[PDB]
Amino acid sequence: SEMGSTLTTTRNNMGGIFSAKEQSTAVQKRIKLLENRLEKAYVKYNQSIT
Amino acid sequence: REVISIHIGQAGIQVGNACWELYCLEHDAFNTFFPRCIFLDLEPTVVDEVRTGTYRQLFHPEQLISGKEDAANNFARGHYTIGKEIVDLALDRIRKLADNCTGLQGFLVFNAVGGGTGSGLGSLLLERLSVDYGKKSKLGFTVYPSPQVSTAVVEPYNSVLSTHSLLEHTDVAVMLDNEAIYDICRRSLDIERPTYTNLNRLIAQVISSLTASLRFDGALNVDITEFQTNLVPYPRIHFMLSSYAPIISAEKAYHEQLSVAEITNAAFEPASMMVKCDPRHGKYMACCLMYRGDVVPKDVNASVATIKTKRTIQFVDWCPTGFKCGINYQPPTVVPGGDLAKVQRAVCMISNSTAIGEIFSRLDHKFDLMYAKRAFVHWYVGEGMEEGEFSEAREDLAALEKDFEEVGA
Amino acid sequence: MREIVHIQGGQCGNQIGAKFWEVVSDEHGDSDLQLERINVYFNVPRAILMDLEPGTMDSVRSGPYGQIFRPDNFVFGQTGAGNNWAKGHYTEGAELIDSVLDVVRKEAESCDCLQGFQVCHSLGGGTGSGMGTLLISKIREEYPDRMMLTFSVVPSPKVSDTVVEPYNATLSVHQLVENADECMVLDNEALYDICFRTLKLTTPTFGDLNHLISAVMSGITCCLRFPGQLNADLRKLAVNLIPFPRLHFFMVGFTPLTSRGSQQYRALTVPELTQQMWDAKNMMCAADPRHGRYLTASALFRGRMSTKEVDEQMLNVQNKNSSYFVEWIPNNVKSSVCDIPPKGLKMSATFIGNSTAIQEMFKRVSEQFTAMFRRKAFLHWYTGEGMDEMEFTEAESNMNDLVSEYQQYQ
Amino acid sequence: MREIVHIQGGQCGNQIGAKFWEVVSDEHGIDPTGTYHGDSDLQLERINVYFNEATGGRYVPRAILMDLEPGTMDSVRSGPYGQIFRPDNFVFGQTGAGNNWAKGHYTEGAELIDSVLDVVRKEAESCDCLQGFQVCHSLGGGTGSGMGTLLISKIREEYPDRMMLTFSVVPSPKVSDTVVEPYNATLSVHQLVENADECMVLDNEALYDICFRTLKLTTPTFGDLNHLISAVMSGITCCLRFPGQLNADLRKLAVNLIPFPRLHFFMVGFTPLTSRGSQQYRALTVPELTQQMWDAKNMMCAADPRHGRYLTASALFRGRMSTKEVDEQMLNVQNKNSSYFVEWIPNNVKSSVCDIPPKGLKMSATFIGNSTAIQEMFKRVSEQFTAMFRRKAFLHWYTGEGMDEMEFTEAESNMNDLVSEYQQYQ
Amino acid sequence: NVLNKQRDDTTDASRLTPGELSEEQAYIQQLQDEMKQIDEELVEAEAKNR
Ligand SMILES: Nc1nc2c(ncn2[C@@H]2O[C@H](COP(=O)(O)OP(=O)(O)OP(=O)(O)O)[C@@H](O)[C@H]2O)c(=O)[nH]1
Ligand SMILES: Nc1nc2c(ncn2[C@@H]2O[C@H](COP(=O)(O)OP(=O)(O)O)[C@@H](O)[C@H]2O)c(=O)[nH]1
Ligand SMILES: Nc1nc2c(ncn2[C@@H]2O[C@H](COP(=O)(O)OP(=O)(O)O)[C@@H](O)[C@H]2O)c(=O)[nH]1
Ligand SMILES: [Mg+2]
Repeated sequence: SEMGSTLTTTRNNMGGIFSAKEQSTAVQKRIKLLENRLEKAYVKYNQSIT
Repeated sequence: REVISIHIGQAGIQVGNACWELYCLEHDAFNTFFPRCIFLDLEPTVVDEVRTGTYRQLFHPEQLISGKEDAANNFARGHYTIGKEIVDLALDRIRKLADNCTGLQGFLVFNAVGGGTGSGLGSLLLERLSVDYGKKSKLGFTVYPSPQVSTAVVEPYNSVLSTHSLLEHTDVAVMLDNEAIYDICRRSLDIERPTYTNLNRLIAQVISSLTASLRFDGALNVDITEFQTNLVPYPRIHFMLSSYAPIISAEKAYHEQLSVAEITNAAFEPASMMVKCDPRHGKYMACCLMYRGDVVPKDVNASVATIKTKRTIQFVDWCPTGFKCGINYQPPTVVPGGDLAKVQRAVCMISNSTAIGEIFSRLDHKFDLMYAKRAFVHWYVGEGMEEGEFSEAREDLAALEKDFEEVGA
Repeated sequence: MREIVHIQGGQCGNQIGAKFWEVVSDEHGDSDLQLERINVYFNVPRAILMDLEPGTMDSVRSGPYGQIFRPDNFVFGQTGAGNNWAKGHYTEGAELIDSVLDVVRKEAESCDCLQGFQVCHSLGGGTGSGMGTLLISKIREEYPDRMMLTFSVVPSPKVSDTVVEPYNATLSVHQLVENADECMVLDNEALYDICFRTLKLTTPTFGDLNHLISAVMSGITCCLRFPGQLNADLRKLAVNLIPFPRLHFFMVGFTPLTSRGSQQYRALTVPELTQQMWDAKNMMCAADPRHGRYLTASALFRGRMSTKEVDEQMLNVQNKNSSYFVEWIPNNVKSSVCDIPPKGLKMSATFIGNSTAIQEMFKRVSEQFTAMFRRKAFLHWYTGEGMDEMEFTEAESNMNDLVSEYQQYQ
Repeated sequence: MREIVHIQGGQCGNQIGAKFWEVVSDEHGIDPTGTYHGDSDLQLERINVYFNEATGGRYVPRAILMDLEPGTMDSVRSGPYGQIFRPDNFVFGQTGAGNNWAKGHYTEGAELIDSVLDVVRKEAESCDCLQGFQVCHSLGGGTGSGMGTLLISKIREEYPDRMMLTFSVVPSPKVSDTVVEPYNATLSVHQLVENADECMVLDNEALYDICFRTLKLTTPTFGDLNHLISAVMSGITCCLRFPGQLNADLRKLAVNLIPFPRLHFFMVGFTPLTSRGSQQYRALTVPELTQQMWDAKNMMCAADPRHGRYLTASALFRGRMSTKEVDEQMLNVQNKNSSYFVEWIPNNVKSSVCDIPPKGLKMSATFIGNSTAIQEMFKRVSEQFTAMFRRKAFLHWYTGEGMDEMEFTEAESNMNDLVSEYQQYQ
Repeated sequence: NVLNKQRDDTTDASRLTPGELSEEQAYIQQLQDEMKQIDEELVEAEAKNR
């Protein structure tokens, strides 16, 4: 019974089965977006320089 | 390029009786098999069933070796007393089989370690093959006894005493239980009352899937020397879990949509291993994936990516590239009377991990309990053994347990 | 007159080269311009196949354009490597490389004035990488004053075929940094991503990837085979892209690349070729160039084009992205124009960029190498063959000081 | 010369634009396969405003389709003139907003508009001297409202010195499809007041009454409404594509029609619009065109200008006409109905003429009136929004996704000051 | 037997729980800093042009 209770509370704590992949894939996509944005900002600055 | 197969014992040649049936039914590609075989046993009953069977004319009469009387589930009897008169005749034939050959990849041996012939003269044959050739590979697909399903009583004595030589003689050793295969036929093949014949048919499927790279041209071929590097990270750690997919009936196969992604997954769940052990307790050291038939390299590439990103199973900290793929074009063949449906593509996975470290530990207690009271020891000692080799084989498995625990860390 | 002999090693090298000789033979065929410059690749092709597994050689004679090679040039072992660089470099090489050197010397002296040799191989396999590596070394000490090209694919953790890829890649690059004149780094990850994004294929088998690599190789040697408004042979590009003798690992891109659904919806102009050429998503290496700087860059153009457009466009791409180029070199871009396009197009282009973002891959492999080599996994299959411990330490040292000089110049 | 890229958002935006490219291509003589078959040189000389020659007489439209559902995109390539768009211009999500403005502006917008902007950026640098951008969308939906809204804000931050049109249908209580229309309308307009250069207010009520009484149609499917809207949009840009006696570009109309920077919501009409029973019984003169033009029922918005006063008004005429008739007609319609026009601006009507009519008609017109009656619509939706917000109905998909309470209070405040400053300037 | 089955499931559930990615969050933080640096760099350059 105690092990069953610990199982249920840990099961609720993981926040779902698919939760880990979504958070992992979301932060990875976020990495890509900042990289893309940084390139456009660099281009504007270098264009301003010329 | 050719590879010859040796079959020892009641279990060995019955596995071969199904394996060679598949080879003839499957077939210049034949050159690697056409047979280059040898059956050998101490009891003449099962060999002489082949001599009168449907494949009378197929096998050359001399090939089928047969002794006079059985070792009778006695490792010492089949290794010291009766082996000594038949093993010389067997290996002095296998030599001229190799002289017939020119580009020998290796030998592959089939034996069950529970018995006396499969275990005793198995190791004896292996020791003279290792001193005679040394470099040539000898793949041993052995059948270890299950934890809870069992047919004999003294098999712990045999399994420990056989393993002590299976370490340093064979190159690549694949475990196979009977309970795990029984569970496979019950779960996936939904056969509730299976016999030995069905087990041997799907064992042949695994063997065929790992030699099809030599026989037929694929997108990415893989020889027997390739497994030698890509799966054994240490000279004494070569014990491989096996799996296969899709093991599926004739009706379910059409209903389901077999593809590359899901069968790469299905070949990784412990519900489909050929050995009764849970790899969730262990960490994968290396994996090897043989793909047959309708496979493009992209989806196999995509499939290994999803496995690596999952967290239900873990790898050792040592291998970021913990895989070895292999693709062959010809699809797997079917046998009339067989239960496996025709599939466009199949996967045979051979891995290496630390879950195997559990089976040896499980084995130790059963052997330990019987040995402490000296049960059945008088049979083996009067055969020619002593108390020395019992205790020393015991401490060899103790070392192997510490070895797996050290490497797994 | 100026001559390029071909060497293909391993399964990867053989299948790439088979597609390569298809496209070159088709290129040389109406026009009399095709007949005047076939000595560079013909006498039968001036090629040498080399492997250890007969399936690849049989697979070569089976397919079309497989009956045009001279069977004497099928120099070939029988036992096989098994993805073991030590086997490909110490045991099996020791009896097949002597034979390859016989045939390569015969194919080299058959012509009058060699321009160089052209090797296509891999860096993960054993008989491709290791034997081709030893072959390169034997060639360098005999012919030092001739050009040398190596199109080598590098493994990625995302496309991880075998388990011992780092053990082979690290050792292979340890020889490339001293032997080859220059190399064009390739990989399967970028190739698969290119066929997804730009080419939009659903089933990209190796035939497509090998077709892409073949288009690059045909493009780099067009200046020798055809007249142009501005000619640049292999030696001319080498001196314009290599500022220091060990900094000769390049990244490649080919243009134009469009899906068959959009082939008729697009325009083909020099600005349009340059936008796709400098696109970071269009490199055939998994090294994002915007993670570093460009040392130099080169663009080889094919087709009747206005040279003014070429020079003003390259000046533009250097003025706009002014932070991505090296400072102590102004006008980092070398250009060339040839008047004959590849079959099926009007105007094509080939990009070769020597950037400092390539140090990511070399560092990216070393951590896998150091991971295995720390606790000696898979080491005995190399050690018990003839290699010792100091070889891996030497290979690791050269990887580390290599990424340092990119980091230094960056 | 001067180039306008086209951006269509959501289902309403996509279908409006499909009929738009069909009508335009017919004007320039491009067949559905994308090749040139015209006769006059006047058609070939000004196709750079809307197309690009690809290879061998292949003219592709300079348009960008953008939404969140696959059904709309597939419905574009299925119909004719569906094979003319470049497939790379189909920037496209998969999940959907579900008429949730927050999902269109905070949840799903964050992963699509970057991709939309790459295609839009490519189409801006593909041309030399931009005249402006052209966005067709709705105000009651989610993927048209929120997605197009954030796109407009980002674009004005990138290219600020360029014109911008937004053709937007607005919701009304009688034609009420979605339930959260007020939440979408007031927040969407709150963004349009500070981002768009000028907006063109449309609504579905007026479209239904035009097809009832004027057109006298029996089964007016959405194809006819989109057919009507396309004629108006082609009229606003005919000056760039064809020479005339009095040209009027987009900048010329905006600087002339917008007296104060926040008051840039227009009412539109189109002439001639006649039924098949009366297409024979009519004449084609400038005064006949003018009265049917300034008619109250003929406005393409359901806001009667005769409830208020006109601030400024504009006329775009097409066809061989005499400029004296143009000027004297505007003077007469302002002198008789003198109270309906604002007083502290004399000559509140700007007029222009172009010498190329639409295909199939001898002479047409297009009216763009900036009246003060538009505050009715802002109040008509504002009270519905306040009615809902004072009990927090339908709020948890808004507040649970990223909005707070102050955003709705900001929307009401901006709503209330705009209707108050309309009231002052009238 | 049932206790061992339950225990394995708990260990699996604990493995799955999403864990903070240190090697990636710091990348995001560093990317934003460079982004903000370029914005301020851009405003000085625009001032210079006027
Ligand atoms: N998979 C499989 N296993 C078998 C088969 N026949 C026997 N075995 C296994 O063999 C083990 C005992 O060894 P046997 O092969 O039956 O007999 P043996 O090895 O020849 O030894 P002896 O009885 O002394 O002749 C049992 O534990 C069985 O699990 C078979 O047909 N298929
Ligand atoms: N592009 C391409 N890559 C290939 C091809 N065949 C093999 N490879 C790559 O080569 C590597 C394996 O090379 P391998 O066959 O072991 O070379 P070898 O054993 O020395 O001949 C893998 O990483 C594959 O991705 C091919 O036809 N095309
Ligand atoms: N003119 C016209 N309006 C439409 C059409 N389809 C939908 N609408 C309008 O769009 C509003 C609902 O917006 P919706 O289509 O869901 O916008 P979206 O989801 O953002 O694309 C309704 O008020 C309709 O009047 C159409 O084909 N033509
Ligand atoms: Mg027996």
